[PDB]
Amino acid sequence: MKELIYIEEPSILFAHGQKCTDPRDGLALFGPLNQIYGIKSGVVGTQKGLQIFKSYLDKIQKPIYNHNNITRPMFPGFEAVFGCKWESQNIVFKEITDEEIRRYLFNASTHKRTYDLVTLFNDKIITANKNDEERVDVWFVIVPEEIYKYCRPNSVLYNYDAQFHDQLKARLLEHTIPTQILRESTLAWRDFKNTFGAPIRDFSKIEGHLAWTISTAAYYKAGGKPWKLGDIRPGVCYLGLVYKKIEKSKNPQNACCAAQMFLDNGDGTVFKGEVGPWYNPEKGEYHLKPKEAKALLTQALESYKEQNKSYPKEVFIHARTRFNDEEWNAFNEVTPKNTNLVGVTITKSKPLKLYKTEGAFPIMRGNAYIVDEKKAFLWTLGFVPKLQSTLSMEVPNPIFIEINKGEAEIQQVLKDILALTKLNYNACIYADGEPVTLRFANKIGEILTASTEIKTPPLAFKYYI
Amino acid sequence: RLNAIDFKKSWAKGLQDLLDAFEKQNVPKKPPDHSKSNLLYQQIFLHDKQAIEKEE
RNA sequence: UGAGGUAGUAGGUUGUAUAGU
Repeated sequence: MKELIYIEEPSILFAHGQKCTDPRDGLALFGPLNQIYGIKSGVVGTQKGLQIFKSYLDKIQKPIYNHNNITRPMFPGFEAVFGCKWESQNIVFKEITDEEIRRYLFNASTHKRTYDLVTLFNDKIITANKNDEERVDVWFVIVPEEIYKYCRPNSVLYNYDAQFHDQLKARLLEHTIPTQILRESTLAWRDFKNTFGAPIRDFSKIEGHLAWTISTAAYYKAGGKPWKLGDIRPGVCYLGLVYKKIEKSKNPQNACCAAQMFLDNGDGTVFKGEVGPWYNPEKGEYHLKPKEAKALLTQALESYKEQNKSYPKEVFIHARTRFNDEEWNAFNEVTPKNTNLVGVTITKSKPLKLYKTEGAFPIMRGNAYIVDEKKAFLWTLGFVPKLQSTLSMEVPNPIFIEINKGEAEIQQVLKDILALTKLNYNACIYADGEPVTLRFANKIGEILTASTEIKTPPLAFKYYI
Repeated sequence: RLNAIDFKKSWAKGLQDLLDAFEKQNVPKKPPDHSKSNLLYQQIFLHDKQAIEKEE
């Protein structure tokens, strides 16, 4: 009885000023907008890690294909898709001895085991970056199977997180060093054998997709922008607010809100929030004290001024929970009178499974549902005709947007969200369920709330994923 | 006099429309023996680039 | 990457140990 209005797929800008829907296929067609001249890879690990990383990179030099590449497109080779060169030569390596590994591993406490391993890795990165006459732009540490399976918190035979890469990145924030974490099981599925025999990380049919993801992550961390967005109106900032909960022992952790800002470029000019003991989790509705609200808004405004040399005529605010009215009263007292405030709440737990009456494929991605002029249902999950398969399993679930306060066209915020949800960098996929500013929200909150020693972190995005 | 092949707003659809021209069809240069799987995988197995319309 | 599993709070119910006139 009621229609499902569809929103067209926004095309991402590519090389030579052209646009295509799929990032993989079009990136194989055109390439990156601004080519880099190449980067040096610093692998930190063992000799086995050395040989397996060199073998994997030599494997991804030559073109490799997936099982069917309508869904997971081809990988023509790193030089054949990015332009910048990558070879096994001129690769810097740092020795990780078993003696330190064994001396650390023989301790029973797993948390201090994580502590000493991250301390060793950070110290070796520091002594590789502070005295070596050579230059490394990207680091690729390798964790073997035994370290990953023995550092689990609940494996049975306080100021830091139990997991590795979160606090590695958190302690590596201050020195402005980009790096990537690679599991041994990820790139060595050939010899990674379980009890049965099959690879646990069975990347055999999608080694092209694995090469796609790794190469895109490396080119992102290199410094060259892989892609940008197609259509952006002048004077809009997508401020996706984070409210990742922090559990630093028994001190008042409360709220540690953060944000990612999209003004005119794909990268998120992320500014750290406060440690922030206010708003006792009895009132754990994750609102904002006015002074931090104007602090964050002024931070975004001066970021827009320093990166665009003008004033933003419109503000987008994204979150998961609802918004109050006093925080917006504090917001509007500092905004210019020509601005516009929009607060959109994104939820997933709402149960709504539009089953298909007849056919062989479910509801596609992009078919939105309008309830009111302020709230709507958007399907960023499911079938897409370009990839010719769904991105979900069983039946996908949509996202429910809701403009809390502020007047706006629901179609405008729908198109803005659909344009935002196609910039996943660490994973090379056509689209995801949640938007990118919310997909990266958990990562940025985890990184910025893992080490309290960080005060003013680097506001470029390359040091996080 | 002659037909103008579109290449202005995009290049991939213009390229496939160029492929649609006669005596320049999807067959690669009348392939005698081999070297056909790669190109068919690249192009004719990747025919899908846009959407379609139907009521469901 | 989406569906199940535990701690417990959005916001109004009624049990503890005082004090308004």
